[PDB]
Amino acid sequence: IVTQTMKGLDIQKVAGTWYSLAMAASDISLLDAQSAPLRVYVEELKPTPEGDLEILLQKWENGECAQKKIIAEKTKIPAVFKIDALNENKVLVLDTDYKKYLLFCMENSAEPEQSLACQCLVRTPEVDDEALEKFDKALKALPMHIRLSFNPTQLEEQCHI
Amino acid sequence: IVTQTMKGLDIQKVAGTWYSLAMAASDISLLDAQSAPLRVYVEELKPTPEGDLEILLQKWENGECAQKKIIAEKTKIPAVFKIDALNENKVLVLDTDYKKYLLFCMENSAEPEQSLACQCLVRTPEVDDEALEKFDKALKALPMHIRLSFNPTQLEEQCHI
Ligand SMILES: CC1=C(/C=C/C(C)=C/C=C/C(C)=C\C(=O)O)C(C)(C)CCC1
Ligand SMILES: CC1=C(/C=C/C(C)=C/C=C/C(C)=C\C(=O)O)C(C)(C)CCC1
Repeated sequence: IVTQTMKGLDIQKVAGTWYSLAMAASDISLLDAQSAPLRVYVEELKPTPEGDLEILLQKWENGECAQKKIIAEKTKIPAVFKIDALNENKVLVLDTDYKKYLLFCMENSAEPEQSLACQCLVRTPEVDDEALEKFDKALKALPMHIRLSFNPTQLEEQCHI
Repeated sequence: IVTQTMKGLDIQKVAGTWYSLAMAASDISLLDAQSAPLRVYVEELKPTPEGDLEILLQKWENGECAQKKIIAEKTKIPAVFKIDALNENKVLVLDTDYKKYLLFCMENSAEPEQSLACQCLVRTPEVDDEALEKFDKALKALPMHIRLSFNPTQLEEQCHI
């Protein structure tokens, strides 16, 4: 569904702290509630020597903000990883400069229209218009129906409260 | 995929304590590890007045056994519920006597061959052959490739260690 991947990515380079500045889903319900399925906040990204992608993220669950740790296994394509689970789910890195922003999407494979959410990761808790634009441009073709945006205050808060 | 549902079920009646005596999946990887995707242990089932199905279960995660709480929303069919999440996943109650055992399956809808696990819930931490048989019979048509069985000792242990 996602027809953008960035060429010649250096996954080890996207290691560190990230701020989920914004997010978008193809179905309102994927992000609607606080406990909505794909409403996750990225704490940090750590690539493993083997070239896999460990993701740290907060997630509102059962009444309170819960930390979570995920492993996305590399595949033959550098910018595409698969996180270990049910129904099959692929992570795609669309574009990044390693030091400012990162656009990446997650889709459940088959005919994922009933599965796709993208985020705009930034390094600092500032609103980066330049980044927001590339996000908005990237999603332009994408069949998104919900879009969230967070402010610096919220970004320095657990689960962006 | 699952062509067995039990007629005239009384969901309020399946409330209480349950022991996951055994489990089966259509893909070895759904149950292979300790951290395998569908390797969940049922603590108890609580139906809500509205007719929904709250499931309590343990799950080995990130190195230790974690408690988890799930809500399966009723649908027009009494024995079929949908738990609130990504990729779409349906819970089916195949057969039960409320007081001894419960057979129920979980499948991700579409062409779920890459999605189906069933369990044999019992009320006591004893091995119930009668129950095991109905489980084994029910699964007979089902394309299962992994099957686990737990002993009383394990059943009185968190995450069946
Ligand atoms: C949607 C989405 C992402 C995936 C989140 C996932 C797949 C989290 C895993 C959660 C776990 C294992 C369980 C749970 O939430 O209960 C990532 C950050 C990759 C990219 C931005 C969009
Ligand atoms: C497979 C399976 C079941 C489903 C388990 C589910 C769907 C658990 C939810 C887990 C959560 C929300 C997240 C996680 O594991 O990270 C039930 C007990 C219905 C019936 C027996 C087979």
